[PDB]
Amino acid sequence: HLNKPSIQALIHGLNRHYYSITINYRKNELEQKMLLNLHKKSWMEGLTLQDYSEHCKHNES
Amino acid sequence: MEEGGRDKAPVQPQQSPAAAEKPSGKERRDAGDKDKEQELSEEDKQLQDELEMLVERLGEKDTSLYRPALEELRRQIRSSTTSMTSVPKPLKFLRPHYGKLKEIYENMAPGENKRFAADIISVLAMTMSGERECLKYRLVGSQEELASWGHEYVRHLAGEVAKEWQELDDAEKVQREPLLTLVKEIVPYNMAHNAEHEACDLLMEIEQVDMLEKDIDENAYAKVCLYLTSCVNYVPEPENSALLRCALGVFRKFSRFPEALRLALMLNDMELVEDIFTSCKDVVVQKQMAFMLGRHGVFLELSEDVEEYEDLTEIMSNVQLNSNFLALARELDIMEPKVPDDIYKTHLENNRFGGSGSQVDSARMNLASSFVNGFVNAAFGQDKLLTDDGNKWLYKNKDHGMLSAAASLGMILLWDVDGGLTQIDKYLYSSEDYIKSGALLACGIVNSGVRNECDPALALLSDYVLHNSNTMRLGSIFGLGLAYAGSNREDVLTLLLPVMGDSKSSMEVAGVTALACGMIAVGSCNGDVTSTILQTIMEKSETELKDTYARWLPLGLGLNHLGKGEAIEAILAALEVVSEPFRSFANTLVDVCAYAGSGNVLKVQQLLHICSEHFDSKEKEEDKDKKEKKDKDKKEAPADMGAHQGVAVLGIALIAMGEEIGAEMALRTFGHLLRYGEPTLRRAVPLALALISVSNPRLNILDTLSKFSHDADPEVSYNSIFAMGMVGSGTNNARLAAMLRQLAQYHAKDPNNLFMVRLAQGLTHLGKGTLTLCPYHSDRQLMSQVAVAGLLTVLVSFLDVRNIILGKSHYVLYGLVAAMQPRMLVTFDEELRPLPVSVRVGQAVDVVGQAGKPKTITGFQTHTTPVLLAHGERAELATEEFLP
Amino acid sequence: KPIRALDEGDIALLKTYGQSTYSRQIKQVE
Amino acid sequence: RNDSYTLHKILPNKVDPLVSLMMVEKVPDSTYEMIGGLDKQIKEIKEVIELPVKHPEL
Amino acid sequence: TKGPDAASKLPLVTPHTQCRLKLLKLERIKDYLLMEEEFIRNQEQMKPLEEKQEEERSKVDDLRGTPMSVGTLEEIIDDNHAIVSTSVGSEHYVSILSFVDKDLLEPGCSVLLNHKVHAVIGVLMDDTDPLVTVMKVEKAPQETYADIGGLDNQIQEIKESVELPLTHPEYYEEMGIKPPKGVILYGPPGTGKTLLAKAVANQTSATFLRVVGSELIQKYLGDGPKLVRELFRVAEEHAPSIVFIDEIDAIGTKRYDSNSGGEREIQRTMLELLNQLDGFDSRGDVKVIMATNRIETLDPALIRPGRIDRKIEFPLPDEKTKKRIFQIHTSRMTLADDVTLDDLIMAKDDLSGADIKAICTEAGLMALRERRMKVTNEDFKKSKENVLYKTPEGLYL
Amino acid sequence: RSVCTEAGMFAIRARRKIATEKDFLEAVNKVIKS
Ligand SMILES: Nc1ncnc2c1ncn2[C@@H]1O[C@H](COP(=O)(O)OP(=O)(O)OP(=O)(O)O)[C@@H](O)[C@H]1O
Ligand SMILES: [Mg+2]
Repeated sequence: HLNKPSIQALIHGLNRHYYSITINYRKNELEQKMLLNLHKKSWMEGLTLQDYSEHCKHNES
Repeated sequence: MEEGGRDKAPVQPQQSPAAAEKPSGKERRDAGDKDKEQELSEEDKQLQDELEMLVERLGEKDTSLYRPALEELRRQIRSSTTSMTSVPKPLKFLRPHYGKLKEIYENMAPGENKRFAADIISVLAMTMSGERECLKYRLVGSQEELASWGHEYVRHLAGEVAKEWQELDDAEKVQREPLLTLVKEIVPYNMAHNAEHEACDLLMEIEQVDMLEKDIDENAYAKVCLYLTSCVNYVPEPENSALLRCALGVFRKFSRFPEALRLALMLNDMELVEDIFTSCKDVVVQKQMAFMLGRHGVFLELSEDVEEYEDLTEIMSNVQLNSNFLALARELDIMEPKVPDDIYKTHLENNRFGGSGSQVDSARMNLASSFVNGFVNAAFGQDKLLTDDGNKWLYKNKDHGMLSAAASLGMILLWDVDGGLTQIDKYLYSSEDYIKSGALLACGIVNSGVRNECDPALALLSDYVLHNSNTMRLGSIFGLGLAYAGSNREDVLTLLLPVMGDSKSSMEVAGVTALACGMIAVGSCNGDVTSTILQTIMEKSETELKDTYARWLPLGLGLNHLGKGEAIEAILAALEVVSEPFRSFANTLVDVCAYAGSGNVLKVQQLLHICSEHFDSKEKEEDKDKKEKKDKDKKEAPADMGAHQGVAVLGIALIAMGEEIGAEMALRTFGHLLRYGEPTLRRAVPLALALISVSNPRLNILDTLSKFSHDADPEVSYNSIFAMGMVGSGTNNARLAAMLRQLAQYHAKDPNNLFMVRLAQGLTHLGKGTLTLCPYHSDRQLMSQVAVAGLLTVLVSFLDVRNIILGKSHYVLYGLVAAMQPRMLVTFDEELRPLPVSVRVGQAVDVVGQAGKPKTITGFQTHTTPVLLAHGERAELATEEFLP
Repeated sequence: KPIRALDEGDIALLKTYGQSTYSRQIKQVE
Repeated sequence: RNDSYTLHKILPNKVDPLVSLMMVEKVPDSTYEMIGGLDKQIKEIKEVIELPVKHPEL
Repeated sequence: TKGPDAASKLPLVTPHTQCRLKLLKLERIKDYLLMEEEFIRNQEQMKPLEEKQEEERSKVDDLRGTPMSVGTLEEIIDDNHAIVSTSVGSEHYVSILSFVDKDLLEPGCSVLLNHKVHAVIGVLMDDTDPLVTVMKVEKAPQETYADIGGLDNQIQEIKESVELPLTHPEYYEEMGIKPPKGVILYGPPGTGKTLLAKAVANQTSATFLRVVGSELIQKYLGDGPKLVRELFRVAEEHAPSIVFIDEIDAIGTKRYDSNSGGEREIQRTMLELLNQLDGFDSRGDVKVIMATNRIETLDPALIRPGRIDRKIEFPLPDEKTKKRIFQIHTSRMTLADDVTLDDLIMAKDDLSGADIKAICTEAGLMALRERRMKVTNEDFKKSKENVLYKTPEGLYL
Repeated sequence: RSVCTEAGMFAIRARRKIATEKDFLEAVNKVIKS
């Protein structure tokens, strides 16, 4: 009862012909750390300076 | 910004009070201000008053702080200040500008008090001081009705302003002094009544029709009770005597509306004058078809006031109305054909095919055919169809069928002394109990207000009034009760007081005896009162509870006590309050029945507050029934102003949301409330729609009946179509529903007949006409009266009926054929003009014709002008210096 | 002629003075 | 509601946008003090525009 | 069928001078209004009536579901399935459930359908889309035949057409003539056409349906003829009824070969109206009344004698009708005694009833201009040309 | 046919059960000549 059924599903027969089973995502630490590489930028952009001319234009704006 | 050109007014009429000490300047400036305010308010027709607007603001401070003025002179300078302060009364002062009147124009009078007012057209102290003597005088008469001299000098001031209102402008304010007298002099109304009496009756003669119309319309809807309703009723009594035209047959009217006062007022308004009796006063007698006692008062006991003493009595009773009606039917308007039941029961061409026989001589249908035949040819001496050769026809019913068929046969020859008894002589020796009782009913039926000198009903029924047979007693007592509908002579009382006081008679017999005696006497009859109450006390609980006829005993009591106010009803409630819970029904019957026309809130406030809504969720049966039936009693015709929202509160509230047993048949009230035939108003929607809804049996049967009201002469088109929509095509299979359908929707064909209790003039009801109340309680009961054939005399009891014909005579006979103008009613009388009751011609019938209430006639081209001006179906085209 | 707009005093006086004594109760009741 | 079609609120009365734009929300800046002549015309316009609205009692 | 409608309150105006006779009458009216209010309030205060059937009703509702979409039963098949068109216009072959009143299913009646798996689950006899509901008169107009001055022949004809048949019609089949199905009012503008319609709707006893003519036209394809059909279906359903189509020339113009889809739809709407006017028998108690100024521009098939027999002409008021109108519209005024009113009526002009009313209103305004309310003759004199704006002199002399 | 109907109408107008030649004449004056 932690999550509420939706009106759309309810009209289409939820709780009358079928029940919604709570879905839980088994995600261990290994898979999490590997998925974290999708947006882990690099060791480089942590040292890569932004363009100084673009920096000045951004600062002026 | 101001006018600038006349900017002297915000200077000179401003500096004169501003500069205001020196007494000479005070007097001079007060005189100048008087002159200026007079010259402005009196002739300058501009509503705006230059000083009055420019005196204001300054006036409420200067003329208020200078109002004391220390009374420098004795009163003359104080008179000047009061004359000045009586100018800015409307807007300068608060709502108690009537207090401004008290201490500025009531405390003092500037010589002729209207010296600066009677000159003013209506405003300064006529419409204004009229407002103040109908507001200040109203509150003071409410709180200090008998005050110090502040109530008598104000009374005389009201007197002169009231009469000046007739002779200061001579304009349509002639409708405002009656207004003032109604409002001014709230408790001393009669003082102002006599004031306008002595003023108007001597001022000018034409300026009194407006007086009469004003007081008449107020009589229709006066205050709640007859303490000033009675006083307005008495107002035209000076306005009808020799102070105006003496003929004025409306004496019967303003005696009828006040309790039908014959032997206190009619003794003087017609019984004492008796001087122009050869004129329309004889047709005043003719148009007085309720109170035979009135002419018995002089005629019989002296027989010397005029030669037409007993001949005039007899002719206006029934004989010549019958003769001229027959002339209208055969001699003049040829609509007198042979019209039995069959000629129109199968008026539909649908009944020819699909029957496969279906021709049954059963009791219900044969009974309905007999009732229909009797109703259709009512007062017809020509229905030799189911009468002579139809002895077996009278035989071919069930037991009550004989009594009802014979009563219907008697009804055929309505109010006919010769023909009626020469046709009932054959059936008098009927040689059968039930037919014999029907024969006594017929004998008591040809005495419908006939007031026969020979009194055939009394002698012819006295052998059976107490005879040991229930049907004999029923027929005899019902016939005698119908015979003596008008008077309450001590012979019939001493005959039936033993009868209804007899324990031999059954409670159906006791109830019908009560109905009889109740429509015998319409006054007190303390013998009848005590007898009925000691009945309701000596009866046993079950009998007085669930007899199915226990209604008729309080019904007889109320019918006796109908019309007169709650005076007798107070003690009647006192000694019925000690009774069984059925006394609730008994009280809510008799009390409200004591009001025929009493259009007021408080009584219907009890009916719709304590009797309706304090009974909606309460299952006390038949308490709500009389409640909603008499919701239109005391409201049957307050000029029909109180009838239309009666229709609204009934259809919208009662029928739609009422109880299935106590209020779902709140529908015969529609029969009583207004009966002419009006779609969506009385007949089409409220009756036809609930009639198709046959879900409730009693509702459907009673609702089909309720068209009986309009059925006096509905011009059956669009009503016969209803019947054919329900005969064969509707509630055909339901035997009892079809029976009432036949009876009710088919007794329309009775031509030139009218069941409405309200009289031809429309401003008076007819108590004898209102005795069609027993076939309302009985008709609602439906158990052993209508749906069950226990007793059908109540359906016979409809001989409270008048012709709807027209006719004109000139001291001799109906031979006059002056053109008439019958058409629907319009505005008249109390408006700017008495526009004729017909807005145009419509029908231009010259011969005597038909006139239902939404068809009233006017004279033509001024030939033999009738002085009756009432056209009570017997107009007198009395000649004069015609075309002067 | 320059016709003057009715002043507040003029409105107030038109609402009264030239009125029937029953304007108030009639209008309220309706 | 979404697809259960259950009445769950009452909304103000329907005026279509095309005519709701017709209301003069932002009043224009033009006074009678900027109108030369037309005094008679102004009084005539007022006797129909504002006199019935301000005071129908007369 | 059920009965007519248009309940109105009491005429009053028995007095009009506020001489307290108006006060007693309005007091009676208000008191009885209070009685109705108290009665219905106290009825709903104690009115316990519910449930009863419940579980059977509960399960039939459960079968019905929520929402239930209304549809128009276009056609019926063997009595378990039918053809019903949804309000979108798409129509489906659906099943009819057991609990529906097979007698009630008739082509045209609104039928309740299941939202999913469409099926006839109920019948609505009171669909009455808001447009046609609005087109129905509820509070009858306050005008009356007393308010109409002149037009005696016009009032007489209109009453013979749309009052006499509803009241006692026995004369009509006594003489063998059919009652006049439909009457049309025409004449110059402001002569008393719409006023006569109001007056008829006042002293009426039938459902009065006021129509603008141009209201019948609708944007979406097929909405126009559908609206006309629904309007006349309501008229028959609430018979007897009067259908008043004001400004009939908004659609009644000359029929011509349509090219654009909108013109085709207008022609279709008029064809539907004409077919519907043919559809109901003249013996039927539904009458139509149409008014227009440009009578000549009407379709000469809308005014066919077999369709609209009567044609009531409304000429510009004559001198006697002008004086009647002036009496009517100056009745409420507090006219001074100097006013004659005959000079204006004399002036040979095209004063209409509306023009007379405007002249009176302008005279009152001019009296207010002089701070007075007595309204002299000079005020009328100036008001006449104030309202009447706009043959070269000696041509025709 | 409309002329005959109008003649009946004129007869009803005078509340006569029988139409006269005069009614037909005024009816044809009404319908014919528009
Ligand atoms: N005979 C008349 N008696 C009294 N008032 C009349 C008369 N004829 C017209 N009027 C007045 O004219 C006013 C406007 O008339 P109405 O609305 O009937 O116009 P119409 O002739 O139907 O014209 P249109 O339909 O072209 O606008 C009404 O409010 C009414 O006061
Ligand atoms: Mg119009």
